[PDB]
Amino acid sequence: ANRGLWDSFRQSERGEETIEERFEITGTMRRLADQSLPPNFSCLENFRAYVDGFEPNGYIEGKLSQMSKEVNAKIEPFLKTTPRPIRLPDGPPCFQRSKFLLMDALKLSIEDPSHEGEGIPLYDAIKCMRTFFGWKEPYIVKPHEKGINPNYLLSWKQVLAELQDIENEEKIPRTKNMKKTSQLKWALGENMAPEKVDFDNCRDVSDLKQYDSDEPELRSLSSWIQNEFNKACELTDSTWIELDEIGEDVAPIEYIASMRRNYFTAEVSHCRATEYIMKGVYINTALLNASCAAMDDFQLIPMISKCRTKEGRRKTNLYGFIIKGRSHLRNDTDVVNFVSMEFSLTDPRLEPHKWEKYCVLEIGDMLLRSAIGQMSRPMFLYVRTNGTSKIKMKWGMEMRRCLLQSLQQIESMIEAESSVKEKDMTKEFFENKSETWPIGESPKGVEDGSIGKVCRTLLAKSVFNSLYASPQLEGFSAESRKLLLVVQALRDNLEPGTFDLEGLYEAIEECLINDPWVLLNASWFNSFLTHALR
Amino acid sequence: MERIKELRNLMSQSRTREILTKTTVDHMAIIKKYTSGRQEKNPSLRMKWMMAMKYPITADKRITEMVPERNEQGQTLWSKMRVMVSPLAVTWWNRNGPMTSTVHYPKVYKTYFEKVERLKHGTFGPVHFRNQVKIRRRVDINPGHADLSAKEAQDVIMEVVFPNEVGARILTSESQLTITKEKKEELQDCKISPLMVAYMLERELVRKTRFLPVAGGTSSVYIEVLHLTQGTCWEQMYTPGGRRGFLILGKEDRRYGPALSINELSNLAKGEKANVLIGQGDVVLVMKRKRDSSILTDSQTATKRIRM
Amino acid sequence: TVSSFQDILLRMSKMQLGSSSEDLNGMITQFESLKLYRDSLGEAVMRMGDLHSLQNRNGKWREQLGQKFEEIRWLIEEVRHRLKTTENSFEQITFMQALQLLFEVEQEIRTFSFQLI
Amino acid sequence: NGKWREQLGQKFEEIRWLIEEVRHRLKTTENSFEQITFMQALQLLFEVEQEIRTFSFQLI
Amino acid sequence: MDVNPTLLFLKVPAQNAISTTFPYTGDPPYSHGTGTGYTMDTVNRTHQYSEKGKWTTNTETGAPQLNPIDGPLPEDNEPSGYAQTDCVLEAMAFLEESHPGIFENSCLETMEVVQQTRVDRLTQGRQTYDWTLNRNQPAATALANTIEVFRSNGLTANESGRLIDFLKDVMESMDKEEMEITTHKKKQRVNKRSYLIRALTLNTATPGMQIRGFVYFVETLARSICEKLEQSGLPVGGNEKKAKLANVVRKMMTNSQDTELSFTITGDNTKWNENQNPRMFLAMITYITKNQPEWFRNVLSIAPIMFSNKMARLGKGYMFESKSMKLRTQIPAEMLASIDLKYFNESTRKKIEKIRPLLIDGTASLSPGMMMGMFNMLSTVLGVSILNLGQKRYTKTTYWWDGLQSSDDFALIVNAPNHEGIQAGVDRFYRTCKLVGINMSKKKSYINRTGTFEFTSFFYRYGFVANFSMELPSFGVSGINESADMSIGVTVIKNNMINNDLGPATAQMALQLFIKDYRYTYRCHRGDTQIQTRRSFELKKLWEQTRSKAGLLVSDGGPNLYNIRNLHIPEVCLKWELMDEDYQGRLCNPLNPFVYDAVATTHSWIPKRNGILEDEQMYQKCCNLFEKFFPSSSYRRPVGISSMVEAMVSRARIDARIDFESGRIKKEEFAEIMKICSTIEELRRQ
Repeated sequence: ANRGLWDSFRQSERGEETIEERFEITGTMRRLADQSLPPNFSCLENFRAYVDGFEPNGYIEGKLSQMSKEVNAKIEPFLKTTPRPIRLPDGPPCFQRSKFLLMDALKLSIEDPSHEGEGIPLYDAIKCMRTFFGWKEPYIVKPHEKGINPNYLLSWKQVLAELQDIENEEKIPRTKNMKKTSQLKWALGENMAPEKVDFDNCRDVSDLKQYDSDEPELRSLSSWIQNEFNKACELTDSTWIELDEIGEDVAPIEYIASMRRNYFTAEVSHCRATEYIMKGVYINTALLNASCAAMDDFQLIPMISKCRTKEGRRKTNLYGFIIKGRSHLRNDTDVVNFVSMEFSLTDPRLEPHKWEKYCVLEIGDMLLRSAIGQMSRPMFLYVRTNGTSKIKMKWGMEMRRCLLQSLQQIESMIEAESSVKEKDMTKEFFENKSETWPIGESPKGVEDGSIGKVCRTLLAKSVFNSLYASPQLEGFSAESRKLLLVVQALRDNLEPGTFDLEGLYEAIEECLINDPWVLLNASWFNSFLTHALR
Repeated sequence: MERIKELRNLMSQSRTREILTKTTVDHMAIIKKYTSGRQEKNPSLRMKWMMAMKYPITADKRITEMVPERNEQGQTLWSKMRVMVSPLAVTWWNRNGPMTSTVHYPKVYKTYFEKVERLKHGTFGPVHFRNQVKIRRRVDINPGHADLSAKEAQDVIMEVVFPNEVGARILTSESQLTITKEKKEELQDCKISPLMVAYMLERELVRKTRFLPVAGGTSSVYIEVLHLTQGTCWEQMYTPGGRRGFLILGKEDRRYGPALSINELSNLAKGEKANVLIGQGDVVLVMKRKRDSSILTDSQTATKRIRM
Repeated sequence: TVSSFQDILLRMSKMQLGSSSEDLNGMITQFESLKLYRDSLGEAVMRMGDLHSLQNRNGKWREQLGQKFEEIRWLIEEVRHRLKTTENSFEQITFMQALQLLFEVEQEIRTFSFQLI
Repeated sequence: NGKWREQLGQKFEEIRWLIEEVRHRLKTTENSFEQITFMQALQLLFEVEQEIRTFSFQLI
Repeated sequence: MDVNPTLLFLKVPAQNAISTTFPYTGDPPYSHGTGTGYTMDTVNRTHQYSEKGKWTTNTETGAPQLNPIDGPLPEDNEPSGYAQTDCVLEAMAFLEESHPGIFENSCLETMEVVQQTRVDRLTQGRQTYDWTLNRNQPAATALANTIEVFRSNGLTANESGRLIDFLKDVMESMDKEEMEITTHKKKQRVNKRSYLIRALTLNTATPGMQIRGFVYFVETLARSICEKLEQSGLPVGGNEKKAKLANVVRKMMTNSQDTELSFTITGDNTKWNENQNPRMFLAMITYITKNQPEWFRNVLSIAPIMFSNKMARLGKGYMFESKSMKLRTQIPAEMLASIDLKYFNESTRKKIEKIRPLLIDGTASLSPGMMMGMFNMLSTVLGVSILNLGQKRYTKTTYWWDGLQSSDDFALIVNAPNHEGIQAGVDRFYRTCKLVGINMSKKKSYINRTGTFEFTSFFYRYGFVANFSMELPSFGVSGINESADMSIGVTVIKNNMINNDLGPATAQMALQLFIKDYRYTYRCHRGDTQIQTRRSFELKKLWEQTRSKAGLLVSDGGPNLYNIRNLHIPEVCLKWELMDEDYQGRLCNPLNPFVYDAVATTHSWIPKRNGILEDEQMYQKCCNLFEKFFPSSSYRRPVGISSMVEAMVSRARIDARIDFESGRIKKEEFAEIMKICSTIEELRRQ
């Protein structure tokens, strides 16, 4: 009984005989099995008898001999003049749709808080705010063309007033709950909730549509996403990341891995993409905590980041404010609304089309210490209404994996190159200064760069892939991978060939509806194609 | 007292009553798996949330008279509504607390303690970059013990860890494996845990093999360092360095007195017969042996009774 | 010996870049690593360790601890008695300051003596 | 002083491996350039191994 | 300078940096499954691909059914599910001839698996559709509900603890004229046809509860058959697939009397799921089990019969809104067969008008096709048969082909003396595949000279077989305690290194991130750190009094010593030799009030946790009550002959008598124990 044989042995004595098993159809299963056969049979037993006495004489060849010749797979050659550029859609220009603006942001530094200072973010934001003088009367500079702008003005004024009116309290609070005002209620959309009733009472009503089943609009490509990508690959004066330590190394392979990762960490430590990752992680974590804590209050959430200065002083930076609505989340798909306000110095009247879902206010003047003297520039506030998800908060909290992916890509290239020249290639890649990689373009032609530049480019690409997820990206990536593999096979003198080159193309254009990132990727692919065979 | 009282009221409800009455012991493991299938509600976030609040850990009553309520700083360590305690209590125990001898630890976790001795008494060679092909065969990750198969390893484990819950086989044979004597003598007053000792004994005493795509060493000592020796396009060279005869007559009889336990058969007599509880619930009548009843060549002598 | 190093490296380079092998690059790399290892050892040759400072005055140095302890409590008792007996204000303050200084110095020397051994 | 003791063991391993493989390569060559280079290789590494052993004994 | 990474391919080969094309690291935060809209399109497409079949009305369910077997031969390149029984039978016969003895050993190995499987096998898996609550439930709850319902109607045969008895009882249940459903106390009646319909419905696709057991045996047999073939790469994973990829190239590039031309093709199959037919699966099963006991044949043939007549559920329904009254509503698919079509738009109206004939009780009838997943290893064998048909003995010509084929992806190599032979071989392979019911995707397949190809995210250059098939680890906290997370993390990293191709440089940074996350989560920073938390004072007090600071665990101020070479050693055993005696005595004290290669330690604590069946935890109470009398049940399976209550009473009586004899407790409660035991046995007497 221990090994698992007692049950069958016990259930095998039918009087004074031994029977192995028993199983019969005997009923409705028989009738059901009766019409689960090819059309030229009626009983299962006859089909079994026919199958048992089967011998293959000539069936396959005989069937093949009488099939029409239009069923075929003909190969057409792939030459150097075969491929054609991909067609991009045309229409009105696209607009920014990111959660927080990237290139047009400033910070209000706290200037090296004490080493023992660990407090609530609200007090840090207040101390950052008290360091600025130059507020003026705010006024609208760019209407939203869909909504009410005085509501935005009143919201900003209420934020200022309720931040200033803390002192009228006998006890100092920990978090701030905003008063439910008409403009705030309109901004958070608390009065635009449809009512639900059974279909029986409202069967006779008119003007009823299925749902928002409308064909998506078509938009073209602008020149600001390329500028954002260009700016995202530059170096800063801060650190933005500090990793912990591990044990000492003994084996030579440990030394090789250590030098590889040390070079990689040194090259991409001061990049802007790390700042974006930290900003996103902090904002998403704070918003998730606030949403999970308070469910029936309008809480004020600051945008705060931390870094280390060049000489070695910790610094805290404030970006803006977020006001959250009502959050009663039962599943992972329910949406919570909020409104975001951010500071900037960029005049919106240079690219009005870029900002289409924003309201822009002028709020003050800023003194610049660059060169000698002091010059004043206007200060602007961008206000927008949004609401993301519960899942996407978790999606935004994991952005440290992009560094891991970039390191994996670099190490994969190093290993692939070292596998052919059977020796160690970690030295010829990093410390060699006469090697250049083509990762650029200009009216002159193709430019060149160093290893740190390509590492930062890969990190920025991973970050932007994380920040602009969409199925169009997946489809375009797959089809472009297939096309690139075909092109590379062509370049190796291997005589490639295809069966249907068009359908791949129409797939490529049908995965090219609206996303500016995918349009930029398609333009990059076209620019690669125009040079790969010339 | 508590267990019998909890069993008593479980008989009041019929729905559980036929469950208890109609289920044999051998089918218990069939029942045990009808628990649930949905618990993973983002465990990392749950742990992060629980670590923020005070008193997130559960403990017993006696911690109230072994750890003070407040420390020198003035922070509470435990609170009254098992009781709720904070990790500060654990750190205080690690800082200030009673001390006990730890001489039995190397004898229980020796399979882990051999790995460090093998590793730190080792040397390394050069690394080679090339392409190689890896083949598959059966690899032994646990060497086990020689002169011991899988059948009697469980018997040894049961005899050492649970002396009072063995039945049928191991109780009717007339023998004693040597290793059992040392295992019982060494662990005379070990009080760590029965389950942990059983698991470690099975780990260091039972062999088991698997399939791996290894292109280097084949012995067991070369398997646990497989992540350090091989690679996609590189190879690192490395050397390790370094109970009497009883027979059952039937079920319990009501004329021979209450049944007795396994450990109380030592007294016995010179041929008395008595009831005894063996296994996971069996009760049988046993009486010792007046002869040898061995497995010698006599079994083959039956061949003389045939083919004349 | 050095000229052998450069001669071997040059001959093997001429041998290799005309026809390539896995082991050929392997020996080139292993040779170069050994070359730098020998150079580093030679750089470490003319420095060694400073054994002259490792054998400083330490023979009789160890035994004066008991000698100091011999007069420590002697002088502390003398100071206690003379502070008790005296009557002036200058002497009392001086003796109190000396007593505090001596307590501090005695702790200090005992702490370092315990730490060093 | 402890790190040198553990690089030295690896140095001996590299020495013996490269000696044996160089001898094997010498065994099956049919070119005078090869033979001359290998003669110098064996002589040089014999001298180097002797010096490394002397320093190893001196260090302890 | 305008920077774009694609031009980096102008210097580096594509296969060396192909890892830059995959954009994501995990699951994207959006869903594309869609509700009732996609199922209707799937049904319409799979019925449109087989328009020239034969129509029949079921005599036991009353659902229309379409039979495309032995239909007209195709005339164009569009997908067509018109298969031939003779071709499949001949392919199976030739596969048997090529590998003699391949179908009998598998049956013999499967027979012992059939006769020894227990009922617990169905307790693990994904979510399962429940025919009693019309929802999705975990496997254990669905199984318990099914057992309760079956017992309530006099169908009690699964108490033997055998899966075959459960299947027999399910078959007996399917032949009853009335079914009772008791919900906690509503009592609902189900007739024969309704129960039969609810026993053949597939989810939107996890199967039901009355079909998993029959699918399991077929899957085991298919796996046993596949494990004996070299052209199947489905069961294996890792370096084995690399070796399989190498062997085919080595075999086809023998370069003996080199006057031959070799071309490789990477291909994909279009409309794979909605072109297979369960009838050919039944024919294959019947042919495989020749000269075998009849009960085995019945057991292996039950499942395709059920699959041949199945129902697909639509979904939740639609949502409507009004732009004037600010009104919203939800409409279900149960009444969708009679609603007026003026509400919907054009596409939905066409879908409804097309789908109306095949609608019964809110579920559509879908005979010709496989819904989603399942029966992968049998379609794999069907595909491998066509590849086996490419030997020299069967072509009887000059060209010949061979290759390897997974569930849906395939790679092929063709040898011919010139280009015309290669073209003829490719055309013959295409026609042979189309004759069986497999269609090749023309727009996502390509052919080139042998030396480079691809197979399921396995890129093969001249000698490098680097793979990108699975994702990176999570390097996060598991969430049990502060003693298991470290071991789980290091084991995960080591296992990813051993099986996948994680690099050494990547592992170090992954370990760094994991240690950072662990320190942040458990509030355990180093003693010589200025970070202020609630746990800082105790950590600093412990750090100051320790003379050997290298022996403290990371959980309390200690440093990290982990690297690549010591990822398989527990931390306590690693730091045993570097910590003080008092710290060792305090940490490893088996008398703590607090208490995958882990030591007990004082850091292993437990955190605070916060119809049909009246109570859902009735088995668990008995289970947990058992070990309080027999403590070895947590280590191994118990063996016995009597019931549980007999052991309970005997053990309690023996323990009480010994306790009274030893004088541990007085006589006051001994009589009480005897009386309560007598009451228990009297209650059992009923």
